[PDB]
Formats: sequence, C-alpha cells, structure tokens
Amino acid sequence: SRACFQVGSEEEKRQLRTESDGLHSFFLEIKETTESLRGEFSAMKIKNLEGFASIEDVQQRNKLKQDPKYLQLLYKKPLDPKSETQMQEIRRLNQYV
Amino acid sequence: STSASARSMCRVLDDLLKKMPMLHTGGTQTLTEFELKWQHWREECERHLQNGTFSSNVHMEAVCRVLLGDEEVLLEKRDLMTTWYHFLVSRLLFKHPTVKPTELHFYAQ
Amino acid sequence: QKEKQLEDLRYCREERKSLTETAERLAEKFEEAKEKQEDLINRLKRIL
Amino acid sequence: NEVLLSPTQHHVALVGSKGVMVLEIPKRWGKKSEFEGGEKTVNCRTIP
Amino acid sequence: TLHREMEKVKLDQKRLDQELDFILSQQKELEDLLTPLEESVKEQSGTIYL
Repeated sequence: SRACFQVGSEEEKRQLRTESDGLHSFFLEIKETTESLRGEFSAMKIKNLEGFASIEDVQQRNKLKQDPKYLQLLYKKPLDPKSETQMQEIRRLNQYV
Repeated sequence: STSASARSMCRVLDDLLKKMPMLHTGGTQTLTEFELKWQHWREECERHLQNGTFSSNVHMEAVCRVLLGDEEVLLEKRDLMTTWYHFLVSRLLFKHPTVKPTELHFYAQ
Repeated sequence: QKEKQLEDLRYCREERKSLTETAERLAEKFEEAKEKQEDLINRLKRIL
Repeated sequence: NEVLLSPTQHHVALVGSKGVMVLEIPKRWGKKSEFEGGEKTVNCRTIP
Repeated sequence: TLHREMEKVKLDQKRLDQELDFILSQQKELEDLLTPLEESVKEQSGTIYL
C-alpha cells in the first residue's frame, strides 16, 4: 500500500505536453520573425550605405560643377555612371513593355 | 496535415487498422484463428489506450474508447446514432466476433 | 523530476512574456528605422 | 560498480555487473563553474 | 530543447537590438548630414545656363 500505483494524474501530463507544444510553436515563430527582422535590418543597412554613397557623389559633383576643368573632363570622358544607369533603366523598361 | 501534433497518432491508428484482421483471416480459413486475431487486436487496443498516449485529444480518446466496447459516447449522442437496429449492428461489429442465435436474440432484447 | 519540470515551465512562461516585451520593443525600433529610411529615400529621390 | 567519463567530456557511464547507465552532463565554463555559464535546467536523466 | 532555443533566441535578439541601435544612430547621422544639403541643391537648380 505504500507504493503508489502512479505518480500524478494524466491531466498534469496533458497540461505539460500542451505547454511544451505551445512553447515550441512560439519559439519557432519568434525565430522566423527574428530572421525576417535581421534580413530587413541588412536591407536597411544596404539602403543606408547606398544613400551615403549617393550623397557623397552629389557633393562631389556639386563641388566639381564650380570648376573650369570639369568641362574638358566631361568632354574627354567617353562614359558617365549617371547616363549609363539612366539608359540602362530606360532600355529595361522599354524591353519589358 | 491540418494539425501540428497528430501525425504520430494517425500513424498509430493506421498501424492498428492494419493489425485489425479482415476476411482473409477467417471464414474460409479458421474460425479459431480469426477469434484469436480479434482478441489480439482488442487487447492491443486496450494496451494502447491504457499506456497513456490517449490522454490528450478528446476526439481520438473517445474513438478509441468506443472501439474497445464502452458505449458512453453512443448513449450520450443517441440522437445521432440513428436507431436501435444500427445500435445492435454496431455492438455486433464491436464485441461479437461469433454470434449465437439464442445469444443474438438475448443481445437484441 | 516533476517539481523540476514545473519550475522550468514557470521560468519559461516568465521568459515568454520577457521575450514578448523585447519583441514589441524591437518591432517599434524597426518601425522607427523603417520610417527614417523611407524619409531618407524620399529626400534622395527629391534631390536626384 | 565503477564510473567512466566519455573522452569528449559530455557523458558519464555508471558500469556494473548488469549493464551501464549513461548520463548527459554538459561542460562547465563561465560564472561559478556552472553549465554553459549558469544553467540548471539541462537534461539530467539516466539511460540504460 | 526549449531552454536552449529560448537562450539562443534571447542572444540573437540582443545582438539584433544592438545592430538596430547602431543602424538608427547611423541613420540619424545621415539625416543630420543631409538636412543642410536639401537647400543647396534647390538653389543650384535655378541656375539655367544659356
């Protein structure tokens, strides 16, 4: 009679199993959300670096516009990044259409 | 596929259905062997129910309890159990591997 | 073992609300960063 | 009878004239020489 | 397993919070540097060469 037939009841085991399943699902969804968030953070950092490069190029061209040698520099340069990407986007849109 | 923690239960149910004998065990083979296979399937179902894995899921628990022989769910939902004819044929499919005429009439009344 | 598992589940339940709090904090910070980047992109577009 | 430790320092095996009982004990580093720098909710169950 | 998962999640979330704080600081610096440049381009756009 001292030896019990079973320790606890099935309700406690069911509650423990349900809590474990809920915690597993919550941790999985939290891991997925954090992965999406770190991807978004990487994209935001990429966009910030792009904006930094853009404002640097803007300052560079604004400082070069006030120089007399910029005319001859542009006349001698056979290419330009701004016109290159402009014609690139234009041709892409044209081919898509 | 709809749930997220019922694949093991579905596999256990499929294994039990596979262990459940059909017509190739009795009729044209041996009635004693058919009764032995039925008793083995019944005791395996009772063991699987008493192990404790059927504590959760009140649906599958009630299904396994009805498969054993307890008709509490049937007595509770007799409005959906059609009539006593189907009640008797369900009792025969459950706890009657071999039916005797006098025993058949007794169970009918 | 049952008492240890109960204590661990209570600690996990507390950590669940802690992680939910830090998650809404991270979400509001991400929304602030997103609106700041959107304003910066709009300014860059207006400049170019 | 006797005790043995795994060469990878992760398992403790109690050997006796009947079988072995293996127990998973994590590494002890950081904090007050605790498991993984302060953890008491690790798996501590014997396997035959 | 749940304890290991939540510990890893908390560590990753702290690292992500630090990274987002650094990103927000960099974005604030970029905004403060770009605020005086928004008025310089508007004045240079009116200079039409003939």
